[PDB]
Amino acid sequence: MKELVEIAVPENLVGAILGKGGKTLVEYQELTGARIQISKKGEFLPGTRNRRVTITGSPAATQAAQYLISQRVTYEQGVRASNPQKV
RNA sequence: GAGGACCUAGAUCACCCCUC
Repeated sequence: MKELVEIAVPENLVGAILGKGGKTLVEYQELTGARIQISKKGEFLPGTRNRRVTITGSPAATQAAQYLISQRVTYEQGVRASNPQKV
């Protein structure tokens, strides 16, 4: 556990942790007490289309935050790998 | 808070910044 954790979340997947108007992101912050900061649009890790997600706070809060987010991204991937994409 | 900027083939953009 550290006070600042970073994850790289594919761009087409980042909106899942942001949510409508950012209401999900805000939710995870209220629930964990940690601050989640996502890179600005168009800003990705070099040589990729992954947005940088920066989590900060107490070690316990940054770890819960990092876990719920990754869990959230992993949940999404599954649903997207099982179900048909609406268009 | 609300406009805006910044990116958008689809798969959510808060925070920061600007204006009030």
